[PDB]
Order: sequence, then C-alpha cells, then structure tokens
Amino acid sequence: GPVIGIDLGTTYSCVGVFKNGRVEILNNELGNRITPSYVSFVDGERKVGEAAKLEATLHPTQTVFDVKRLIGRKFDDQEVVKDRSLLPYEIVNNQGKPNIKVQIKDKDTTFAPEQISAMVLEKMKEIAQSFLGKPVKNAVVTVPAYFNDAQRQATKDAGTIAGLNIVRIINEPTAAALAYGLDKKEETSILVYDLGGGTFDVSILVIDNGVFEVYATAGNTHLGGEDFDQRVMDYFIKMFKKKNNIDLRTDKRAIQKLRKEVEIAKRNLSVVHSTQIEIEDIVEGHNFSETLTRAKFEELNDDLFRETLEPVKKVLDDAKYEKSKIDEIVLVGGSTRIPKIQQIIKEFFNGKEPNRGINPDEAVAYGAAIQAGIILG
Ligand SMILES: CSC[C@H]1O[C@@H](n2cnc3c(N)ncnc32)[C@H](O)[C@@H]1O
Repeated sequence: GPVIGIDLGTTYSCVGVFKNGRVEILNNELGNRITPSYVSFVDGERKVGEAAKLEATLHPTQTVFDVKRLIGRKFDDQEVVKDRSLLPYEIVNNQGKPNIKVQIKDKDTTFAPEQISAMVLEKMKEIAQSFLGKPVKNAVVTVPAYFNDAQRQATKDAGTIAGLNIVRIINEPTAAALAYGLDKKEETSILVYDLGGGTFDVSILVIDNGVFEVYATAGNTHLGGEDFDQRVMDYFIKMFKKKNNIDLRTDKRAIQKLRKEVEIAKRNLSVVHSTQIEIEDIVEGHNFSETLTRAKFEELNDDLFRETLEPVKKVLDDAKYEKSKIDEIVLVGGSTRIPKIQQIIKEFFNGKEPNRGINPDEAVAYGAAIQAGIILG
C-alpha cells in the first residue's frame, strides 16, 4: 500500500505523498497546505482544522489545540502544570496523565491526547486518500528530537486510532535534513533552527555516511510567530485606546479580526518595509487603520528574536562544539522568513550564512514523505 508522510506540529499539521518520483504536499478542503491542529466540540458538531480554530473566539473551553504539549506526559510534570494554566479547555488528571474534558451535547466527555491527535491524523489520511484515490493504512510521522519513548509511543497510538500504522517515527531534524537533501556521505554537523507558530527548537544533527544522530537539542516551548503577533496586538491595542477611548480587549470578535490582520501584516513585512492594517468597523462605527513598519515590528520583538540564541548557545555547549564546528545552518518553520531572524543567526555564527528553503513551513512534512519513499524502495 502507500506510505504517506505527516508533520504533526504543535500548531499545525502537513501531509505529503511520494508519487511518480516527486513529493506532493497536499491541500486540505480549504486549499491550504498547512492545517491548524485544532478540534472543536460545539453544538453537537466536531470540526477539525481552520473551521475548529474559528470556534476558539466564542467557544474557548470547547476548542482543543496544542495537544502535542500534553501527549505522552504526566499531569504533574512541570511543563503540563504550566500548559494547564495557559490552555482554556479543561485538563483532568486521569491516573497520573493529562486528559482533555469538553462537552458534546452538554455531556462531559474526556479524551486522551492521542484521541485528539488521531482526529488530526484522520483528516491528513483522508486528504492523502482523496488525492491518491486509494486507502492509506501506513505513514511516517515526525516528532521532536527531545520526545521520549512514552511521547513517541503515544504518537504511534494516535496513528493506530486513526487507522494508520506508523511504520517509522523520524525526528524533526532528520526530516529537515532529508528535505534539503543534505549530503549523506562523509561527516557533516548541521544546526537545525526551527521557529514555528508556537515553539522554537534547535538541534545539532550529525550525518555520518548515511547515519543521522541528533547530538544535542534545546529550545523554548512558548516562543514562536504567535508571540510576535501578540507583541504587535499589544502595541496597537494601547494606541487605539489612546486615540479612540476604546479598549479592543473588551470585544473578543474585535481581537479575532485584529489578530488575523496582524499575522498578514507580519508576513508582508518579511518582503516590504511598510504595510497597512485595516479592519472596517472593528467595533460598530470605528474603523481600525494603522501602518506598521518593519523597524517597529523588529523593535516590538527584538528581545524575543534574541532569546532564540540562548538555546543555540546551549546546544553548542551540550555538544562541546565551537561555532566553527557547524558546517551548515538549516532554517525550518514559517517564522524563519523574518529577515531579522536570519540576520541574528548569521551574526551569531561570526558572519556565516544560514541555508533557508523557500517553503520552510512544509520542509518537515516534505522530509517525512522522502522517508516514506526511502522505506518503500
Ligand atoms: C507552521 S509555521 C507558521 C508560522 O510561521 C509564520 N510565518 C509564515 N510565513 C511568514 C512570513 N512570511 N513572515 C513571518 N512569519 C511567517 C506564521 O505567522 C506562523 O507564526
């Protein structure tokens, strides 16, 4: 049968297939190659992807996301304690493990993380099945290099619930290295810098005659593009209050519309220097109309950008590496498109240029699909 490749991210998933010697990253029903990893339990309907994410504004307790943060962990782990204080849906202690509690037609329903991750995997499986026009029973799925055996097994269990035999778990750094086609001959040390929507991961990956080994990993579990958007949100909320005596935080719908336009403005500012943020009637009778510059975008976030270097120094220290020991720098995650991120990494490495792709949000899924192709021969 076919074997598909799935990047099960914290904020998103992405599915690719290997067919007729090419990787195709597939579109969901809304025509997008990235699917938000959200599941909503509102009004007797279950939604997965963007349609669930849209429910978060008016139904925050019924809209599940970031389940990757919980999968395979214990309820009393320090990281899960923090996530429970951050996440708006109820997390319960089931025999020492975090479970998710929502209502379906007002009835309390509890799910293991792998049950919610399975719903995400089912949607990715259906995209592949529709594209390939045949059933899919096997996948390569990605995990973070820091995932332990329980976190990997819980991911495989998510696959089994979705009717996917996970034939190989590959770490996210290896997937990136397969996607960029890094030479497998001889010995190469690679710094894989992965800045996503919610999480930052850095790894030292060494490739030695076709054998991949992650020598060290570090990161920031609560640092990504969503935090850069919030810094911009915070600034324009203060400004709109100064100018109009309106606190936009008082209207959740107003915040949802602003966040959407701020994320587009931020993407624009990876290519241009000035962009307009515009919402007609952000509240009734009050337009939002502002200019954001790249300089102001960077000023609002430059502490968060520089914080990404602390895990870089940690992995170099863990591996007993000089900066010079790194042969190539590979950027993954959409947020590596920010010009200042690229500049900061270049300058830390005493002037050495990072390799970046052109679809860095899809590189991990792409490498998972390559791994599927490798396994089939
Ligand atoms: C799945 S990675 C998606 C993350 O990358 C960010 N991202 C994608 N493209 C860009 C871009 N052009 N500039 C800045 N951030 C981007 C998105 O805003 C989100 O935070």
